[PDB]
Amino acid sequence: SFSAADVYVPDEWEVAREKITMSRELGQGSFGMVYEGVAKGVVKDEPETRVAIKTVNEAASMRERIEFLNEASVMKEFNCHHVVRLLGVVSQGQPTLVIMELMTRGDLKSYLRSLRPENPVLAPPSLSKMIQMAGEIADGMAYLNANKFVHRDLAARNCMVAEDFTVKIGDFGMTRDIYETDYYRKGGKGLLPVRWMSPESLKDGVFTTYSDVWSFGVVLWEIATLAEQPYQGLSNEQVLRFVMEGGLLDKPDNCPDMLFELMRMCWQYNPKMRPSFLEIISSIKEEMEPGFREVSFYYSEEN
Ligand SMILES: O=C1NC(=O)c2ccc(Br)cc2/C1=C/Nc1ccc(CN2CCCC2)cc1
Repeated sequence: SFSAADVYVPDEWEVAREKITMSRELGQGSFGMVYEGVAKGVVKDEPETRVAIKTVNEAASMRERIEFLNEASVMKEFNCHHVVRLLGVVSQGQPTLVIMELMTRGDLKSYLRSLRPENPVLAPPSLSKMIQMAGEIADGMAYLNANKFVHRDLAARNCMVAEDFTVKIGDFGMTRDIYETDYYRKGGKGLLPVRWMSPESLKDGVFTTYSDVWSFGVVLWEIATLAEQPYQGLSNEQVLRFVMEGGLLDKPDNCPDMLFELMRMCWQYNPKMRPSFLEIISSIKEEMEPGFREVSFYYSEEN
């Protein structure tokens, strides 16, 4: 029958329900369960594609379904190798489906934790692997900022790891369009976690590409800690005061000197003294693996 999915998503993003088969639960998303599946005929030149399936049930408020659909509309536009791709929507039935790119190794945070010595194919990353993760994440962020978007929520848990270990930005629920103004000021109650927020965001609810760079600094820290909680030993309220007044995370034990210096540049108190993601990628480009030049935003005509 007739519902929000008939109205809020263009019919040319539509994909037939019978081209979709669901296989198992992947995890809880922000609107419903996420599943793994196979899509017959949704990717270019590929007969079948393994996919992630997001659902919203018939028994979900119209309000949340509209939010689900709007959130999909935003992602529609993002086509970058380091951003998880939206492949289409199944609107003509129930439950409503959004078909995503499958990232077989899940979210970066719990992937990093799985690397801790406490699977023959899982070992703590070398400096070289960490640089790769860094450039790939920075690339996807360069891409966003270039299309005049602020993520507002960069963190390991919001990145995903592919089968070949490629890392991509994977959650966009909090992104804001900053064409024209170059900042987003939060009016009222916000739900972003304090331990990933810039000093200026904490103080005035201001968000820019600079505050995204701050968060990037924090995910570097997560990579170097195999995903420990930032500012452990402080409560959320103590993090707010610590970070707002210029406090910084300590260099992780055994952390490559290079990585920590990069964090320090990201954690400049004055947002304007931070590097851009383009500058970050530029400083480590010769350490990226060969395939980067053919797939990144960095070496694209867009850039
Ligand atoms: O692949 C995925 N793509 C998405 O767009 C997505 C969006 C929201 C949510 Br919640 C999940 C996904 C998604 C998830 N992939 C995903 C893949 C595997 C697993 C389970 N394994 C256990 C240890 C290694 C991994 C969990 C999540």
